Amino acid sequence: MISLIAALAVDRVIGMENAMPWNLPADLAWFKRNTLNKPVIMGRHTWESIGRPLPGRKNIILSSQPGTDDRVTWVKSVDEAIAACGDVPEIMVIGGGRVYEQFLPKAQKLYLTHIDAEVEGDTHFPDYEPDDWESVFSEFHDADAQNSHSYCFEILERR
Ligand SMILES: NC(=O)c1ccc[n+]([C@@H]2O[C@H](COP(=O)([O-])OP(=O)(O)OC[C@H]3O[C@@H](n4cnc5c(N)ncnc54)[C@H](OP(=O)(O)O)[C@@H]3O)[C@@H](O)[C@H]2O)c1
Ligand SMILES: Nc1nc(=O)c2nc(CNc3ccc(C(=O)N[C@@H](CCC(=O)O)C(=O)O)cc3)cnc2[nH]1
Ligand SMILES: [Mn+2]
Ligand SMILES: [Mn+2]
Ligand SMILES: [Mn+2]
Repeated sequence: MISLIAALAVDRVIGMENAMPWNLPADLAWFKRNTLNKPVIMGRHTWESIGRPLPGRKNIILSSQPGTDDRVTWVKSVDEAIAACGDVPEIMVIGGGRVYEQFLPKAQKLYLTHIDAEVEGDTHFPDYEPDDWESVFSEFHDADAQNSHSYCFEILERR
């Protein structure tokens, strides 16, 4: 099973200048809980944005060019990325925009955080047909001293 996980600001913005400009510790904690002990697939730009391997996860990087770091696994196609995960129950696709576009048609589950923040961005999450997806979990949180915007955690499953 393939799942996508992402945090979306207003208008589905997910990044600007190869960065995420907000800081929401509760959402990073959610990301870690839902990805720990699973393989994660990311594109090369997202790998450069994160800047280090994510511990406790098999890190698989998509790039057309040879890898430059043997602490992670480098693959050259979507099918190779999937195969490099082995026989696991759930593969997590962690972006960015181009990668989410390619894996969305193959995904059974979306873990989305909707952030109440207006962000100038240059990268968006793919337009997804709402009729295809059932909301199975949602949890709203007001802003607090640690998290400066309100946010909604949602899990959607393909109908
Ligand atoms: N808010 C969130 O949840 C979230 C999550 C992840 C990322 N982001 C943001 O998203 C942005 C990065 O997204 P992005 O769309 O620019 O880049 P991306 O999807 O991270 O990376 C694209 C790169 O991945 C490689 N790639 C993708 N598909 C491939 C394929 N089928 N075969 C081989 N290589 C493939 C290519 O690398 P080569 O050029 O080396 O071939 C391509 O240039 C940043 O702003 C980041 O902060 C946000
Ligand atoms: N919901 C969600 N939020 C994100 O921030 C996110 N980020 C990415 C890609 N970028 C990043 C950037 C940093 C870290 C990171 O530092 N993660 C630590 C945080 C642990 C914690 O704060 O408790 C990790 O071990 O996962 C992960 C992904 C992909 N999907 C996401 N999905
Ligand atoms: Mn092929
Ligand atoms: Mn197999
Ligand atoms: Mn806000």
